[PDB]
Amino acid sequence: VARKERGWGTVWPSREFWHRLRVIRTQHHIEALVEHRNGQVVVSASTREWAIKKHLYSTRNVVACESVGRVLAERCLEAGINFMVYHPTPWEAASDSIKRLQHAMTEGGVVLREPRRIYE
Amino acid sequence: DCNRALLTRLHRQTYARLYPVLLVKQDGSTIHIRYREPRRMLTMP
Amino acid sequence: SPWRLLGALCLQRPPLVTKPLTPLQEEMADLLQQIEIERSLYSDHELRALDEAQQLAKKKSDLAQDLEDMWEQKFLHFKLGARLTEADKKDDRTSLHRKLDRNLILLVREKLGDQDIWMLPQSDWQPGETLRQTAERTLATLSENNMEAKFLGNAPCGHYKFKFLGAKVFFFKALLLTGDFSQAGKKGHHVWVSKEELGDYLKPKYLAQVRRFLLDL
Amino acid sequence: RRAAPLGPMPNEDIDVSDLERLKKYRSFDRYRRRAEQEARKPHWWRTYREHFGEESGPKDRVDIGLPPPKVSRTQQLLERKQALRELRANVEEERAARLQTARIPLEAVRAEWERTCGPYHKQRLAEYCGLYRDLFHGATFVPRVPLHVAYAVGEDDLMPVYHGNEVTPTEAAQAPEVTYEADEGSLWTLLL
Amino acid sequence: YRSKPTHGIGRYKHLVKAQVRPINLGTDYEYGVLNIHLIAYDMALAESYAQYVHNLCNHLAIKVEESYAMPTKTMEVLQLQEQGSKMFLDAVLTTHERVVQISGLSATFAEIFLEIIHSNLPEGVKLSVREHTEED
Amino acid sequence: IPIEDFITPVKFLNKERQRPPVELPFEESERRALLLKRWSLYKQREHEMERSAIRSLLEAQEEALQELRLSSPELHAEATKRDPSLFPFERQGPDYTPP
RNA sequence: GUUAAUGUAGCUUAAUCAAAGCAAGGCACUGAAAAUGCCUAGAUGAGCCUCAGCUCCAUAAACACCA
Ligand SMILES: [Mg+2]
Repeated sequence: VARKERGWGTVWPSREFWHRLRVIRTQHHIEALVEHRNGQVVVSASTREWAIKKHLYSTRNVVACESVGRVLAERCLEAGINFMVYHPTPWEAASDSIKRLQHAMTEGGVVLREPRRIYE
Repeated sequence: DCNRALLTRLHRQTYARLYPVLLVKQDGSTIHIRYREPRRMLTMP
Repeated sequence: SPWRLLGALCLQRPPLVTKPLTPLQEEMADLLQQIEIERSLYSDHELRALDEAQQLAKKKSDLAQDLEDMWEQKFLHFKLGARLTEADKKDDRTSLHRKLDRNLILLVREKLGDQDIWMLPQSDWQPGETLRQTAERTLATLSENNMEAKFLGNAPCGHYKFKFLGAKVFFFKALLLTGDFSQAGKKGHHVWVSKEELGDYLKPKYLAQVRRFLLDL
Repeated sequence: RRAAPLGPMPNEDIDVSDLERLKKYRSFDRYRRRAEQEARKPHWWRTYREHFGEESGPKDRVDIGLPPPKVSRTQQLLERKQALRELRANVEEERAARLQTARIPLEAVRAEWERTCGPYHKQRLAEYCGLYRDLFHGATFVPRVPLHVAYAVGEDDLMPVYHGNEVTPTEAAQAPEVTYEADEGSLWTLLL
Repeated sequence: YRSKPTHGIGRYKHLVKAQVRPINLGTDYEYGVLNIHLIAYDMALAESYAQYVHNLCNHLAIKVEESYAMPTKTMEVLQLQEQGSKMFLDAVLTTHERVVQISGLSATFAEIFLEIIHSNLPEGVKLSVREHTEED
Repeated sequence: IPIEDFITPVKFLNKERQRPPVELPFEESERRALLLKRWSLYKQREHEMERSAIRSLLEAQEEALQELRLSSPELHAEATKRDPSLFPFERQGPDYTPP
């Protein structure tokens, strides 16, 4: 029932959402954050994190993206948030690492594409 | 430093078979030309 | 503060023949061969080899090899120039024909009145002259040889000062096209030398830093 | 009638003279990044953040905590360096990487997480849900000791309470199983 | 808004500009508009060295303006046959040309540059330095 | 008046059928990939010593030219200018067999 | 041998979750670059100590020196 932020729409990405998945790729590490429109990071998984870093190899690999996605799905269910929006770049949508990040996120039980507003 | 760019393949998408050829110009000098014909040597008069 | 004016020269011989390949470069050359021939489209030679190898089997029941063997014998009969004109001699540092693979540089032997000098060839320039002109002049005059050497810039390569007086040694780069050495048996000792050997024969700290602006290859 | 800028103007830094010798980001993405870093700084002009409620903005935090665990920096660093050398050494691992087949033992990562940075994540989730705002009113503590709560839905069924999760009142009809790790000189108080 | 302190915050167009002589001063001496002609018989080789040149320039901050291919010259080589006295036989070759244009230089950078270019010369590669005026 | 050779000739169209198979085991695949990574490390170190080399050369240029300016100003009047001798610089690459 | 400083990866982070970001490389893609995709290597100057201190080494900047 709450208010999303309709607007902008000169600029990008759409700021309309309660929660947004944000995937930053450094030349070294892959960092997946879940954000609130406040900018506040709610729940995240990074490869700089020792928990993930120590189990696996080559922090920048496709493997790492899949991993981080699975971890994040887990932590999201644990946080009580089942929905978020993901707005990738057209060329990021074609890339494998991200396709498999989304797959991990989906099998994890987290739906992208938030439910609509009520009496929007 | 002579071997810097020496190691390469032809990057065009659709191309014939290219085979190593030893080419002697009129020096006494020999060069390596990639040529479609398997012949191991050619020489210019 | 009197200033002693001395031009100087770094004389570069062109590496003639290419070097053999590092093990890694060789394995990589192999890989590039394989992968190049993997994406390759047919061959004319191979069209006429394969199509006829297949069609002759259909003319028996109901060329390429000639060319192959021809080129084999024409290649095998022919013989090539030696890659080593140095180590078959194995002696001469004073031969300009010594090393085909690397670039070579000129050194000279001088014993002066108060001094003992192993010398990267040096010039003496009068204040009215240009460092360039004195470089060229000293080159053609000292070695008693006819040298086509294409110089690069009007700017000098590297500089080293010995202050007793005060003095300057300005080294220039000259790229040797074709030298003609007159009196190949002359007494003045001219040593044509690689990087490692330039490291070896050089006593001074003025000539020790020449391998700093040298091309190591 | 001009006024005078208060403090720095944003692009006033880079030189307009000789634009060709300036490096550009030819990537859309690099730009996006630089822009999002610029959007997080405290500017002197009316901004989105200002009106839209950063929620007290800067706040000095009264901290009622358990004191942070004391661990040696250099020792830890060495140990991790070594572990990663070992893990990077194996050829098996590299095969698992190139061929896109690998898995992470999620239970062990949940373990390490609970041990290491977990407290901080749990903290900011609590801040998100405003636990601290309705409880201690100003105060943030870091949950140093992990708290494991569960409900019995049946004989074989166990419904865990993580931070923020949803649970049905049917499950919660009975008092939950509570677990945490402490030796005993200890005394504790639990509150729902 | 003109009256406000924040005026011209959105101002950009001076940052992006969207709308030949060598300078020889004898002390700061900039000799520009130079043409690098890389000519060789092998396609792959000439392309690889042209590539190396290009990348080298981009790393050295030396500004490259135009990098393009020159029309290939097709050679027909006529070899003498011994049996038939004046009889000719034939073999076909091709000459490939690539071009890299650099817009600026100094004395010291010329001296330095040429060293690296000719040191790294691959076998069967002919190098040329010239001036911007050429006719295609 | 531009005519490029980048175009694919007409001869090459229908003779395509000559090279259909390519297959590798675990061996050739893993070998080639490992070799490639190795090669990248190598090429990197190579570019590094290359750049460090030209940098040391340029530093010799700094010390040199600055020494000559500090001694005689007339000499960086002379030698800081670029000579007309550099216009048609031509150099031939090494060969396999000496003449 | 003397004074003002230092020794983080090529330049700049952090050193209470943590050695971070950017350059820079390879291969694939189109003619070259560029973008993009899949990949690659990396550091707290070295020796002990207390749980910042003592030296060494080396650079750098001067001076002295040496030729
Ligand atoms: Mg640490």
